[PDB]
Amino acid sequence: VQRLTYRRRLSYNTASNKTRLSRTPGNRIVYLYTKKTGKSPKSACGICPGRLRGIRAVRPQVLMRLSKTKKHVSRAYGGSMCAKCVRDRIKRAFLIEEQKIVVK
Amino acid sequence: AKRTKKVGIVGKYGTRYGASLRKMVKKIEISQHAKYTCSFCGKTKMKRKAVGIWHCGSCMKTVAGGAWSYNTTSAVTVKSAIKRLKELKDQ
Amino acid sequence: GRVIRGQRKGAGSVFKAHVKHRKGAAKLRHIDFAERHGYIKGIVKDIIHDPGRGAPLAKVMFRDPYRFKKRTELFIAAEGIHTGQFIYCGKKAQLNIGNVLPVGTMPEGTIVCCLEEKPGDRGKLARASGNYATVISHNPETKKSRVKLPSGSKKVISSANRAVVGVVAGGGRIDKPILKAGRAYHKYKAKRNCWPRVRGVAMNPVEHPFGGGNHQHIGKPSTIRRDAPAGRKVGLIAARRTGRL
Amino acid sequence: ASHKTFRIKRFLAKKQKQNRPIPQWIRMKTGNKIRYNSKRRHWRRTKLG
RNA sequence: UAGUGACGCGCAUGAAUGGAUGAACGAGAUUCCCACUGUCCCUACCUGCUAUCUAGCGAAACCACAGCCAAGGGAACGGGCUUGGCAGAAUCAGCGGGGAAAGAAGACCCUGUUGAGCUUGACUCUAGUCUGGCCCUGUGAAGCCUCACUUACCCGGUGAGGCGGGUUCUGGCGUCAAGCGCCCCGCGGGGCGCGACCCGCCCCGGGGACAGCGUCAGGUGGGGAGUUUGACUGG
RNA sequence: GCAGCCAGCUUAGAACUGUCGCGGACCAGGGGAAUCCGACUGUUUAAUUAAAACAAAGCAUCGCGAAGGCCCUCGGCGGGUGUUGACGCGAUGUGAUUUCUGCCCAGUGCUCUGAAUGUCAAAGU
RNA sequence: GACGCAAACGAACCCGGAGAUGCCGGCGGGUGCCCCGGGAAAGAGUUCUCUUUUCUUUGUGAAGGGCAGGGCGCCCUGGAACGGGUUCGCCCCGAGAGAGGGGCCCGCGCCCUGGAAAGCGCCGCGCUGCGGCGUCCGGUGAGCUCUCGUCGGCCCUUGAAAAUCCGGGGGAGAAGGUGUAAAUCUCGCGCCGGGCCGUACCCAUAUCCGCAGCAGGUCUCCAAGGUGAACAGCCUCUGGCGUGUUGGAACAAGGCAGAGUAAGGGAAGUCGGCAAGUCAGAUCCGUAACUUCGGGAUAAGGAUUGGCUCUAAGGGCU
RNA sequence: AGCAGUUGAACAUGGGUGAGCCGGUCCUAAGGGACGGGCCUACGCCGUUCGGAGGGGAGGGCCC
RNA sequence: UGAACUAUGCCUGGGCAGGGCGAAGCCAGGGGAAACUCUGGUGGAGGCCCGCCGCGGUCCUGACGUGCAAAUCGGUCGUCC
Ligand SMILES: [Mg+2]
Ligand SMILES: [Mg+2]
Ligand SMILES: [Mg+2]
Ligand SMILES: [Mg+2]
Ligand SMILES: [Mg+2]
Ligand SMILES: [Mg+2]
Ligand SMILES: [Mg+2]
Ligand SMILES: [Mg+2]
Ligand SMILES: [Mg+2]
Ligand SMILES: [Mg+2]
Ligand SMILES: [Mg+2]
Ligand SMILES: [Mg+2]
Ligand SMILES: [Mg+2]
Ligand SMILES: [Mg+2]
Ligand SMILES: [Mg+2]
Ligand SMILES: [Mg+2]
Ligand SMILES: [Mg+2]
Ligand SMILES: [Mg+2]
Ligand SMILES: [Mg+2]
Ligand SMILES: [Mg+2]
Ligand SMILES: [Mg+2]
Ligand SMILES: [Mg+2]
Ligand SMILES: [Mg+2]
Ligand SMILES: [Mg+2]
Ligand SMILES: [Mg+2]
Ligand SMILES: [Mg+2]
Ligand SMILES: [Mg+2]
Ligand SMILES: [Mg+2]
Ligand SMILES: [Mg+2]
Ligand SMILES: [Mg+2]
Ligand SMILES: [Mg+2]
Ligand SMILES: [Mg+2]
Ligand SMILES: [Mg+2]
Ligand SMILES: [Mg+2]
Ligand SMILES: [Mg+2]
Ligand SMILES: [Mg+2]
Ligand SMILES: [Mg+2]
Ligand SMILES: [Mg+2]
Ligand SMILES: [Mg+2]
Ligand SMILES: [Mg+2]
Ligand SMILES: [Mg+2]
Ligand SMILES: [Mg+2]
Ligand SMILES: [Mg+2]
Ligand SMILES: [Mg+2]
Ligand SMILES: [Mg+2]
Ligand SMILES: [Mg+2]
Ligand SMILES: [Mg+2]
Ligand SMILES: [Mg+2]
Ligand SMILES: [Mg+2]
Ligand SMILES: [Mg+2]
Ligand SMILES: [Mg+2]
Ligand SMILES: [Mg+2]
Ligand SMILES: [Mg+2]
Ligand SMILES: [Mg+2]
Ligand SMILES: [Mg+2]
Ligand SMILES: [Mg+2]
Ligand SMILES: [Mg+2]
Ligand SMILES: [Mg+2]
Ligand SMILES: [Mg+2]
Ligand SMILES: [Mg+2]
Ligand SMILES: [Mg+2]
Ligand SMILES: [Mg+2]
Ligand SMILES: [Mg+2]
Ligand SMILES: [Mg+2]
Ligand SMILES: [Zn+2]
Ligand SMILES: [Zn+2]
Repeated sequence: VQRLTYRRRLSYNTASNKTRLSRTPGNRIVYLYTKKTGKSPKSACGICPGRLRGIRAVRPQVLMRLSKTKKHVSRAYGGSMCAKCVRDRIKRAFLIEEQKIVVK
Repeated sequence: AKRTKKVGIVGKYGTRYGASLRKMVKKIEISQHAKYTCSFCGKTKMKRKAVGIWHCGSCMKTVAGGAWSYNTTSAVTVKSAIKRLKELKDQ
Repeated sequence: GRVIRGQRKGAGSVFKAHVKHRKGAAKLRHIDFAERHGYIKGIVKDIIHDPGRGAPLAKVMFRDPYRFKKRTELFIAAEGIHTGQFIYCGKKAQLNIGNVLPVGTMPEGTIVCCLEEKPGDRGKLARASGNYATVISHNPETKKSRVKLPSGSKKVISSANRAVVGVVAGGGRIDKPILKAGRAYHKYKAKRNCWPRVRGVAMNPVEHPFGGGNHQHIGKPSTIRRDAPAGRKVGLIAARRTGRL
Repeated sequence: ASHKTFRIKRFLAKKQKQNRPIPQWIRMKTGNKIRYNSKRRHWRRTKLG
C-alpha cells in the first residue's frame, strides 16, 4: 500500500479535481483525472422524465467532435423529442385539424 | 406495529416544542406528506414538492394547490363561487 | 448615541434582499392590443417555487402576435391551476380560475388575485399566498370599480385593472406553527437579514431609546408620534390604540 | 507562491540582483569609504512587503 | 444564621413592567443521602523533570547612600539621629520577618470654574418632518370655493405594435403572403398596389395646474450638535 | 428428491481448566431525593464574568394599499425593504407547552373629532 | 417498433438540450487497498529444537476495437382477481403487469492494438555494458475508501449564472440533366499551426504570521497490519527522526508532574466534596417518582466476562 | 544559528524553474465600474442593464 | 488611511469515525360479534443521545505568570447533521 498525491496545483476536492486510480506499466497506482460524466438529452416536451435514447451522454463541447448520427435518431423530431411524445404530437396535430374542418 | 400511543408522526420531535404545538403540526405533517389521488391520472401519487406545488409521479402533472393540502377549503369555495358567477353571465 | 438598527436597514449593505436564486419578478403580461380587444391563449408550462415567497409561480407560455416567438410569462400561481392547462388573458377572457381579465368585465363578488392597482402596472395587489381581492361594485359612468383588499380596506380602482381569477396558491402557510428556531433561520435566510431581532430594552441607551437602566423596562411610552425623527420612531408608531382588543 | 505575476517576478528579480556584496576593488577605489553593502537583506530577518 | 414544607398587613410579591405551573434539557445557583476516596485525623514513601554541583553560554527587574537591634524623641511606626545592646574576613543552599520591597504621576475619595460616554422636564440650537404664503401656475364654467380643460408638471406601461373619429375541443401547428391587379426588363427576370380601409396633432394609460421643486414663515424635534449643572463646609 | 463440493463470519449451549482470576493493559457514565432560574438546541463579554444574560418558537400589539409604511443620501422625487404587496413589509413587547392574564384613561404619551368658544406666524387685506 | 447504418444539402427565424443543479439515508455495480487459499515460482529471514515455515516481489497508460457487468416510466407480442411482480425499505400494474423476444445508455471492468522492445524480480558474464529466466492460478468479504448508479427521505430552506457546444422545427435556397454536379457532422486519410505569463523550493514543533529556528496561529489531498464498534487508545510495517535552542555528575529542601500509593476512620477538611476517588465496555436480567406520553433511562438495582476442548444453528454452487 | 559544530534555511562562489492539451489567459458569481441622464460651487458623486438617434454587421446588389 | 484580525451579509468551494434511543411508513401473526385492538419484525425520522476529528473554552480559580506565548500549556469539559 503506497500513498499517492495530486498531479496538479489544485489541492481541493472540487468538482474539477476528480481522479481515478490507474495502474501504470511501471506497476504504480497513480491518479488519473477523470472527465465529468455527460448526460443524454431530455425530451423537448417537458413531461417524460427519462432521457432520450440513441444519443451519447458526453460533455457539451464533446458533441462538437461527434458525427451527426451519434447525436440523434432517424425519426422526425429525433434527438430533441422522445418517440412517445412525437406520436402524441402527430395525433394531436391531426385530430385538432380535423375538428377545425367540422366547424366549417 | 402500534409503537406510539398519541404522538405518531410528531414522535420525531421528542419532548420538545410543547404538546399543543406538536399536536398542531401533527394534523399538518400528515397532510403535508400525504400521497393524494391524482384527479388527472387516477393514481394515488400526488405528493408535495414545495409550498403550493403538488406533483404526480406518473402523469407528471404539477398543480398549484395549498401549502399543507392538495386543495384548501378557501379554493373549493371560490371555485364553486366563480362557477356560478360565470353561469349568470351567459344568461 | 449611535445609529439604531432600524436606520441601518435603509442604507442596504447587509439588509438587501437575497435575490440570487429567485426566478424573476412575478407580474402579469403587459397590456397590449390582444388584452384590450380580445384574449390571448397561454399554456402553463411549469409551476415553480420562488425562494423568498410562499406562493408558487407559473411559467405560462404565450405566443407573440407580432413576431414568430413564444413569450414566457412568470405569473402568480392561482390555487387550482396546473401544468398543461390553457390560461386566457384579455378583455374577452372567460371567468375561469387562472384567466386574466379586467375587473370591469367581472361580476360583483368575484374573487381575484394579482390585482392591478393602476391600469398597466402588471399586478400589485393580492400577491401573497392564500390572499385574494373581492370585486364589490362597479360604476360604468366613471369606469371605476370598488374592490376589497385582504387587509379589509376597500379601494376604488379603475375598471381596466387586470387580475387573475382565483386565490393565490400556497394558502394556509401561516397555519403550521414553526417549531425550531432553525426553521425560522432558513425562512429568512432566503428573504433578507432581519430574523434575529434583539429587543430594544436588551440594548444600551447608545443604540436604542429603550435600552439602559438596571431593569429591562421601556421607561417611556412605547407609543411614538408619527412625526418623530428617525432613530426615535421605535415601538408603536402612531398607535391609535393599544391593549388586547 | 509558485503562482507569480510578471510584475512580482520582475520585482523579485531586481531585489535578487541587488543582494550581492560590493566588489573588492571598490574599497581600493573610494579609499575604503564604502566598507560593505549596507543594503544587504536576508529572506528571514527583513521582508519585502 | 443552611435546605425543604408551611404561616403572610408582603420594609418593598403579583398577573405579556406577565402571574402561576412544569416533563425534558443545563460545563447554571443551592440542600441532603448512598457509594467513594489522603479533603482531613496525620502524614509517610517512590518516580520523572527541576532546584543543586559542573563544562559551555548568559540576561532582567531594581538601585540617594546604604543595610544588626531596643527604647527615646521626631512629619506622631528609623537604617542613619540620641541613649544603650554591641560588633570579625570571604561565602553556599534555603527562606519569605523587614526594607512602611518592586511593578503603576490611586482606579476609591475630594479638588479643578479639566473632560468624555450617556440621559431628560436643563440651557441654546439643529437635520428631518408638519403647516401657511410666494413661485413653476395656465385655461373654462358655476355658486372665495367647487367642478371641469390639457399643454406645464408628475406617475405608470412598452422592443413606445394597432389610440381617437369614420382565437375557449385536446400539454399540435403559425416565421419574411398565398392570391389578384398593374407595370417594366431579354420563356426566363424585376417593380408596385390590393390583400393589411380612411383621416388625425400630440406613443399608450393614470393624475393634473393638484402632487412636487425652490424660498421665507409657524409648530414639532435629546434623532443630532454645543454647553452648563454656585460657593461656604471639622472629607 | 438429495448427494457431492465449496465458502465464511457470527450466535447460543456444554464440559474441562488456572491463585474466583478474566471489558486483567488500553479504552471506558458515580448514583439518588429536592429547591431556584432559563422551556429546549443555539448565542455571548478575543485577553478575569458561558450565566439566571442574548436569541428562540409561540403569543400580542403597532404602522402601512405604493403620490404608502419604515429607513438611506450633501443632492437628483436618487437609494434600501422591493425580483416585495397585508398568509407582505416595517416597528415593539412578551418569551415553548399548559393555565390564566384582574382593576385603573385621572397623570404622561399616542390617537381620533372639528356645533373649533380661545391662542394664533409669514404673506395678503 | 425502440432505433440502427462512416457519411447522409440546407439559411433567416423559432423551439429544446447539455453546461446547470441541495443535503441526508439505504442498496447495487467497478477500481484501489486489505484479507484468504495456491503445500504455486524467485530471492531473503529463522533453523539449539520446531516450522512443506516467515518475509518480499509476482504489472500495464491515454486513445481506439470487442466483450463482461450495471442501468433504463425504451420497443414488439400479449393479456392479468384465486390479483400478480418485487425491494433491506419500497414500489409497479387494463394510462397496461407477469412472461417472451428486442432496443438504448454507461461500461473507469476483462481481452486486444499500445505492448514488452519498455518496467520490476532473480541469475550470469564483462567492464572500471551485453545475456538467461520469470513476471503464475484462484478464492472471497456486513472489510475500508473512491467512483458510477438506483431508490427514497428532508425543506414556511428548493439548493447559481454565462461563455461555449448540440439536436430539432423551419424549407428560404443551392446543385446536374444521365453521369455527374452542388453538398458532405466519414477518429477514412493526409497537410499546417497553436503565441504570452506562472512552473525551483518551503508549506511548517527551523523557509508563512506572531520582532525569533516562538509549545501560538495558518486552507486541502493520500493514507497500511494487530486489538477493538471504531479515523479511540496501545503496538507494528512503509516512510521519517534523534527527543525539539546544550552536555556531565549527584538525587537535599521546596516545587511541577506521574491525574503514584497509603493502614484504621471515611468530608470530622473546606465558604463549598475544591481536588480525584468511585462507576465505566459488552451480554443477560431488572428499571421507579413524574410526565407535554415523546420521555425520564445506561434510571436505580443485579449477574456474567479468561483459557482450552467440543456441540448446535445460521449459506452458496453443480 | 542563545552549548558546540568538520553542520546549517549562515557566509562565499557557481548552477537551477523548458508546456497547444497544468494553471493563468476565456466565461459571469456575488460585486465592482464606465456609458445616457441627473446631481454637485467643485475635486467629483449618484446610478447599472435600465436610460440616448446607444446597431458600423448584413443578405443582395446601388437596393431591403 | 484601514473589514490580511474581527462583526454581519453575499457569491463560489471544502469538511464532519464508530455506536445509542429508535418516530412515520410497511409486513405478518394473534384477540373480537363488530368496532377495532395486541404482538413480532421491518423501516431509519430527529436544531435526538454517547463520542473521535473539527469547532468551542467549564473547572482545577492547575501550569505559566521578566512565560513557549503582549492570553499559552496540561488534564477535565461543551457541542459534534
Ligand atoms: Mg442576521
Ligand atoms: Mg419575535
Ligand atoms: Mg428578541
Ligand atoms: Mg446589556
Ligand atoms: Mg430603559
Ligand atoms: Mg423580560
Ligand atoms: Mg421588561
Ligand atoms: Mg518570518
Ligand atoms: Mg451541612
Ligand atoms: Mg421556605
Ligand atoms: Mg407592581
Ligand atoms: Mg394587566
Ligand atoms: Mg414586578
Ligand atoms: Mg449551563
Ligand atoms: Mg528606610
Ligand atoms: Mg520605588
Ligand atoms: Mg496622582
Ligand atoms: Mg474656584
Ligand atoms: Mg462636556
Ligand atoms: Mg467615554
Ligand atoms: Mg446632549
Ligand atoms: Mg465645594
Ligand atoms: Mg415553590
Ligand atoms: Mg438556557
Ligand atoms: Mg417556560
Ligand atoms: Mg443552550
Ligand atoms: Mg472573557
Ligand atoms: Mg454554557
Ligand atoms: Mg430573560
Ligand atoms: Mg406562553
Ligand atoms: Mg407590552
Ligand atoms: Mg390618558
Ligand atoms: Mg430537412
Ligand atoms: Mg446514493
Ligand atoms: Mg434540418
Ligand atoms: Mg514543484
Ligand atoms: Mg511553531
Ligand atoms: Mg510585522
Ligand atoms: Mg487496525
Ligand atoms: Mg481522511
Ligand atoms: Mg486505530
Ligand atoms: Mg540531544
Ligand atoms: Mg525547534
Ligand atoms: Mg522532592
Ligand atoms: Mg503530588
Ligand atoms: Mg491517585
Ligand atoms: Mg487510607
Ligand atoms: Mg463541615
Ligand atoms: Mg471546621
Ligand atoms: Mg470534582
Ligand atoms: Mg432521574
Ligand atoms: Mg552558539
Ligand atoms: Mg564544509
Ligand atoms: Mg539546502
Ligand atoms: Mg545567502
Ligand atoms: Mg464573514
Ligand atoms: Mg455530555
Ligand atoms: Mg470532541
Ligand atoms: Mg481542541
Ligand atoms: Mg484549556
Ligand atoms: Mg461552571
Ligand atoms: Mg469548581
Ligand atoms: Mg490559575
Ligand atoms: Mg514561577
Ligand atoms: Zn416526452
Ligand atoms: Zn397523476
